[PDB]
Order: sequence, then structure tokens, then C-alpha cells
Amino acid sequence: TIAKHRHARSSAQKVRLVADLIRGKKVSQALDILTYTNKKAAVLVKKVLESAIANAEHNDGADIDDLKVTKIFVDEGPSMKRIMPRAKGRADRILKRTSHITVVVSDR
Amino acid sequence: MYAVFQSGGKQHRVSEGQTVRLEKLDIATGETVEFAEVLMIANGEEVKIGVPFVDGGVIKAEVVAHGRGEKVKIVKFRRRKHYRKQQGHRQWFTDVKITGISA
Amino acid sequence: ARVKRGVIARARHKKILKQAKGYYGARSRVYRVAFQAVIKAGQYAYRDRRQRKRQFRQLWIARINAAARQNGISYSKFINGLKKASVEIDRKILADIAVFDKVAFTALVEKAKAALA
Amino acid sequence: AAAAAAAAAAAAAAAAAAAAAAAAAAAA
Amino acid sequence: AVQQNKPTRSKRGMRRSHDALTAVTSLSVDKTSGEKHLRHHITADGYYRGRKVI
Amino acid sequence: VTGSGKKPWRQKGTGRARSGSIKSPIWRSGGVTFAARPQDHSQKVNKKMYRGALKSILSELVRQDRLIVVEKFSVEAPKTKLLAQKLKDMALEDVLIITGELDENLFLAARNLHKVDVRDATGIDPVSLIAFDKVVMTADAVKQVEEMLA
Amino acid sequence: KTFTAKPETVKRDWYVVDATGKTLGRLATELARRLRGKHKAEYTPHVDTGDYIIVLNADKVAVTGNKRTDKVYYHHTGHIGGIKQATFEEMIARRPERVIEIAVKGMLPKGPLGRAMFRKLKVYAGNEHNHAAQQPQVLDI
RNA sequence: UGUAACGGGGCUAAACCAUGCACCGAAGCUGCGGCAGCGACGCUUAUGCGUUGUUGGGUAGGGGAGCGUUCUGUAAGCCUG
RNA sequence: CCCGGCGAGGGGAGUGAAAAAGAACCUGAAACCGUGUACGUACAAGCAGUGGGAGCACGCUUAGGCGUGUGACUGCGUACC
Ligand SMILES: [Mg+2]
Ligand SMILES: [Mg+2]
Ligand SMILES: [Mg+2]
Ligand SMILES: [Mg+2]
Ligand SMILES: [Mg+2]
Ligand SMILES: [Mg+2]
Ligand SMILES: [Mg+2]
Ligand SMILES: [Mg+2]
Ligand SMILES: [Mg+2]
Ligand SMILES: [Mg+2]
Ligand SMILES: [Mg+2]
Ligand SMILES: [Mg+2]
Ligand SMILES: [Mg+2]
Ligand SMILES: [Mg+2]
Ligand SMILES: [Mg+2]
Ligand SMILES: [Mg+2]
Ligand SMILES: [Mg+2]
Ligand SMILES: [Mg+2]
Ligand SMILES: [Mg+2]
Repeated sequence: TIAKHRHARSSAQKVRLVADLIRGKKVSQALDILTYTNKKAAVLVKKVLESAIANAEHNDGADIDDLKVTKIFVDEGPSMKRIMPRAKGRADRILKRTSHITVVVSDR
Repeated sequence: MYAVFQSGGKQHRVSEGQTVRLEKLDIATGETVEFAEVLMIANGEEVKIGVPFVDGGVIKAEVVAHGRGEKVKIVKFRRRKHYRKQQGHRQWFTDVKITGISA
Repeated sequence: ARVKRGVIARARHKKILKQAKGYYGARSRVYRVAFQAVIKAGQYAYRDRRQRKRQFRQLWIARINAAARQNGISYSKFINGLKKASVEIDRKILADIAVFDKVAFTALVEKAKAALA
Repeated sequence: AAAAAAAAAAAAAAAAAAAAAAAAAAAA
Repeated sequence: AVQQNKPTRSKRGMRRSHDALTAVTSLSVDKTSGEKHLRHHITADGYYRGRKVI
Repeated sequence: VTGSGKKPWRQKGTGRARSGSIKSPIWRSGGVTFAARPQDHSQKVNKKMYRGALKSILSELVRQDRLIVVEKFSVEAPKTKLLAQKLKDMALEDVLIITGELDENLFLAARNLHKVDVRDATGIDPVSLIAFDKVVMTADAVKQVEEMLA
Repeated sequence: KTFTAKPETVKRDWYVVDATGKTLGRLATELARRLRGKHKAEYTPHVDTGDYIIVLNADKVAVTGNKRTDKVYYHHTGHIGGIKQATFEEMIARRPERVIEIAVKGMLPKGPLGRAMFRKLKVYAGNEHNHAAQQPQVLDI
């Protein structure tokens, strides 16, 4: 049972830095590692690895100790754009990256 | 037990029991062609190298099937001299099977 | 009158892209380079046809000279003895005899030694 | 509350790249 | 200080190879309250090797 | 293309191309390079060529029998179903009924029929002499059109 | 389709040759074509058909004339004031393996398969070795 | 800058002029098999086919033939849950 | 009804012909960015191919030899206007 999170306001590198080490683990360890990693993508990925276990215990009737993460992948959200004031005349708009993080936890 | 023989210039060598493809043969899909100017026949150390051919023996072979082949494109080009050319080509080949060897 | 012309181009570029699939980098991703990847492929293959016949004609004589030096004779004596024996057998099958049937090619150079000697 | 998140992308209609006065070759 | 080509995803990944963040290798456990706090650190409860500080 | 002839910017200087107007015929919302005016399309064909075309079209209808000749064909009430059922039991499908002279009831008897045209004697044309599959011709109109074609 | 001798089926040999009294140019091209592997009938260009040679007592190879001293060995290293030079007699008295290895490195082809064909040049300059367990044959040239 | 005034290796001939004997070596020629244009031999045209030579590198630029897409007649028919 | 801050975002349920038709909504390619499988990837020098071409998995298989994604290794080769 899968869970999504779309338009999460961080970039598609500084969210992939946390989720290249909880691909092949167990969901007992894949919550304590996401507490004890000090980024902000640890929170942005721990909230959905929480609300996928709390949606595979409700709408699937699976257990907790049977689970194991098998696949986790990220897609890249769309961005709003605002201008930054450069000097000697020029202006510059900046792209502020947002992310779609997906969790896919299976059983056997 | 294998024979070398001439066919349209492009020679061939084969033993018995396998097919040989060649050009657009003007012999229909069921007849039989004899290769009267055969080159060589070998049979395991009872061989002769004829001058120019082996005299008595001839390889006859029934004609099996026609066929169009492989579209292989042709691109001609001169850089910045404002010229290029496109062409296409398939070959009409015909495979036979060796039926009769004769030393 | 106003040919809204996306449909010819989106197929025409895709034809070159699918011809150019397998090419490294962006030569199989962006049309503006992918065009030149396959015009050059045609310009390479159009020469490589007759280069294939040249390299294979270079290839066939090698094993013939190998078997000739294996049995104990040169090449300019071998082809001269076979022209004395008036054979018309080419380099392809003269090499292919020496691939497997060693005693018949031994008989061939024995025939060249018996045409000369 | 509700959202409306398309505001502005303006180039401000301002000037461009600069110039030079670093005199080059001239003699004789 | 100006580039002359646009490099590729291959070189971008070849630079991005050495970004290998590893997590905590293992945690460690108490002896009077029993949770998995960090090694050489206090608990969220306020325990360290037996003592309850505050 | 409504704007004015002012440049966007000066020509030399900043690293772009030499723009020329806000009505630029290679720009978005620009002009059209060879836009055409409200025009005509009628050509001219001769008197002799037109009558020769009429004599040419009046022949394959004979050689293919899609022209048939009937003396009298009308109705005595302005009702269209009478012509509909008359063509029904006459067993034709697509008819060009050409009368000889003026008729009001039969001309009031085409205004809902699709494969029927109650043509006058003079007003024929060499594309409605092919566009209709079958056609009749009355003897009040045969000489009225052959005095034209001579 | 002509036969292409795949590497997992083709074998290798073991020869030894005592190069005493033999000249460099008329020895090295034969040791080059042996490990190029063309004297065998089943030679293919793009797949290695090589042999194994062992050249014994390579500190005896002589070139006639005045070229035991007049044969130079230029090599440059990469540090700008660092191109060096040693001559033939000094190279012979110092390291008599590189007098033969570079001689066959010239005549053998150049590339990855060139270094692969170089990898079989088990060439010494003594009067013993440690591949007689492989039971070699004394080739004469 | 680095050998660096044979392309390198190496060569007392694997150099130089003579003579003889061969071989490799271009898309050049020959042979096989198809494609198209001009002159031509008989089509009593099939608007050419059994004939038969010969031609076919190519910018600018003169011809010759076609492919492909949106609206119009054919088009109240045909195609489709 | 649950996760979450009462939140934005998501898995259910009811409709709905379909809800990867869910309001940022008909159809949704390409530049670009990710996961999965197999091959390839550390003595290897350059418009990155082309002609040969070994290994490996899948796909038919009369076991032959071919379909396909690769690409040991070599002859050749200096983009477009
Ligand atoms: Mg329009
Ligand atoms: Mg692609
Ligand atoms: Mg040739
Ligand atoms: Mg430049
Ligand atoms: Mg003004
Ligand atoms: Mg506009
Ligand atoms: Mg307009
Ligand atoms: Mg010095
Ligand atoms: Mg080379
Ligand atoms: Mg010759
Ligand atoms: Mg020619
Ligand atoms: Mg021909
Ligand atoms: Mg031409
Ligand atoms: Mg229309
Ligand atoms: Mg929500
Ligand atoms: Mg969208
Ligand atoms: Mg949509
Ligand atoms: Mg390797
Ligand atoms: Mg290959």
C-alpha cells in the first residue's frame, strides 16, 4: 500500500539525499534512521513513511512486523516563480523547487 | 561429401542436406537445376582437383523458394556543396536445396 | 490555406530518432543532432560496403598464406602452380578448404609441387 | 485559507550589458 | 570563468558520486529505562547510564 | 497590425537581433507576409465555347440514356405530395424536371423535395446537367432550347 | 560466414629459444609474428591467436657494424628538463630484457590487443626459468 | 618544449643501379543480377515488348516527373459506440 | 473512519459509464529528471560511429540456425550551414 505527498516545498536533490538508504531495509529501522538524520528531508520523508504504515494497517489489514520497504521514488513538482533584485539594472527570477515524494511499502 | 560449384560467378560450397541461397533464378519453384560446370567434389581423402573441372560428376538440386529481402538504405552526401541523395534497395534471392551429388 | 502543420513534422523527426536509436548521449535524444548522426551513418556505410569487400579480400589471403607456410611453400609459387593447373577457385573457398580439410589442401600443394617439380 | 499563487514575472524594463573604453591597437 | 560546452548527465553523476551520506551505524540502549538513544548522548526522556537528570 | 513604428530597442549594443517593429511579420502577433484582399474569381468563357459545351453535354446523356422525354407532366393543385407520389409510381429516383413555359403549381411542388428541381426551359447549366442523375425533357422545351443552341 | 576462432576454444603453446648469435632485426620479427599468431592456420585478426615464447640468454644478442655503441635509446619523461638517453652497450650491461621487449613492442601492433599480445612475452636473459613445469619445446630459428 | 631532416621498429642489406621470374594492390576492367533516359530495329502503338548497342560524378542554373497536408465538388452515398 | 498541527497534501468509502474525468480537472508527446530488469563498465586515449564481431539473457525453437536488448575485440573514420 502506497502513499504520496505532492507539492512538498524542497528540491529534487535535497530530498533524494535522505531516501537512498531506506531502500532495502525494514520499517522498524526506517523510522529511527529518519529521526536520527538531521536534515529536513528526514521529516518530509518520515511523515509519509508514518502515514503509509498507518494506511496499510487500516485499509489493508496488514501487520507492522511483517512489512519491509521494497521501492521508494521521488518525482519533481512544479514551481512558482518570483524575482530577485540584481543591481546595475538587471533583474532575475528564481525557480523554487517543490517535490512529489512517494512511498511504496509491500508485504511479501 | 561437399561440393564447390559456380553459380553466377559467386561460387558456393556445401555438403548434402542444407539449403543454399542464390540470385533470382529463372527456374520455377519446383523444377531441378543441374550444375554442369561443377568445380570440386570432396568425399574424405578420395579427391581430385580437376583441370578445370571434375569431368563426370554434376550436382543437381531442386529449386525450393523465391524471396525478396532486406531494405538497405543508400545515403549520398557532399558537405556544404548542396547535394544529397536517397535510394532504396531490396534483393530478389532464391534458395534451393542440394538433392543430388554425383562424383 | 493555413496548414496547421504539426502532424508531418512530429512524424518526420520521430523517423530520424527511431533510425538513430542506440546512439550515445543526445545523438539519440535531440533531433537537431540526431539528423546529422545518421547522414554520417549512411556516409560511413556507403564506403564501408566496398571497404568490407576490400578488408575481406585482405582477410582471406592471410589463412591461405598461413597454410602455405604450414605445409612448406610460398604464395607466389602456390598461385602460379594453381594457375598452371588452370583452376578458377577463389580465395574464399581456397581459404575455407584450409580451415578444416587439411589433407585435401595438402593434396593441393602436392599438386602444385607436382606441377612445378 | 484558500490559495492564489500566480503573482508576477516582470523583466522590469531595465538596461542591459555594459560597454568598454579599454583602447586597443593604435600607433604609427 | 565561462564554460564553452554543456556537459552531460554522465559527468554530473560522476561528480555527484561522492555525496554518500550514510546514516547512524547503530544506536545504543539504556539500562534502567530502555530506549534507543544516540551513542554518547542523553535520551529524550532525560536518561544517561542510569541517572535521571531532568 | 495596431501598434506604432517605434523600435523595441536601439540596433547596436545589447546582444540580440536587429528588431524592427511591434508589427514585425516574423513575430508573434505580427503581420502576414502575403495577405490577400477581397477579390473576385469569375473567369470568362466564349459564346462559341459555351454553346459548344452545351452541344457536348447534350450527347452522352443520349448515349447513356439518362435523358428521357415526356410530353405532359404537371399537377392541378399546389400540393407537393402529389408530385412525390407521381414520381413514386412513375418509379424514378433523382429527376431534373425541365418545363417548357411558366408553371406555378409544379414550381410550388419542389420546395421540400431534394432530388427534384423544377427547372425552367432556358436556365440550364452544364454542371447541373451532370449533377442530377436522371433528367426528363418536355417537348415544349426541346425546340425552345434548340432555337438557342442552333 | 567465415570462421572466427573464439578465445575459449583456441589453445596456447610453450617454446624456448636460445638467441645466442642471432641478430635483432632478423630475430624480433619472427618473435613478433609468433605471438601475433599467424603461422598457425586458424589465425584471426580481431581475436588473439598468440603463442608463448621464452627467449633464453638475451644478453648475447649482437648487431653487426659499429652499432653496439651507435644505437641510441631516447626517452622523455614529462618534467620539462628531463629527457634522458642511454646507449646500446649501457642498456645491454644494465638490463638485457628491455633490449628485446622494446624490439618486439615496435613490430607488434598498437592498442588494447597490442598490450594483450605483449602480456605473453615471458622473455628472460638468463640460463634458467620457472616455466619448465609447463614442459616447453626447444624451437630453433 | 620532446627523440623529431626514412612515418616508427629495426635493416649491412630489408640500400644503389641493372637484367629474369611471380604476387598484393582503386568504385579502373570483366562476369552475375536487377533500375531509368535518349537514338534505333518490328510493334501497325497498347500508347511500347520479345529485339539491339550505348548512357547514367556534379555547384550555380535551364528543363522532366511525382509524393505529402487543411477547406471546396463528387457527398443526404460510403466509415464508425 | 484513520494518519496530520483543527491544517495543505495523500490512502479508503459512496456515487460516476470512467475520478491516472476530482475541480491546478478533455485528449497529454519532446527537451528534462527519477526509480526496475538484463547486458557493458578500473592498463583505458581523441565528431564516439560503421563494417565485421565473441560473451549474456530473453523469444520462437524440431535439438540446427534465426527474432531481440546488449556490445569482448579489430580494419576504417576528423560535425552541419
Ligand atoms: Mg483555415
Ligand atoms: Mg528515447
Ligand atoms: Mg576491389
Ligand atoms: Mg568560439
Ligand atoms: Mg520617433
Ligand atoms: Mg499577442
Ligand atoms: Mg494577427
Ligand atoms: Mg639537461
Ligand atoms: Mg595502427
Ligand atoms: Mg596476379
Ligand atoms: Mg568506372
Ligand atoms: Mg547487370
Ligand atoms: Mg546527377
Ligand atoms: Mg470540403
Ligand atoms: Mg489531505
Ligand atoms: Mg498540468
Ligand atoms: Mg486533464
Ligand atoms: Mg577492463
Ligand atoms: Mg560488431
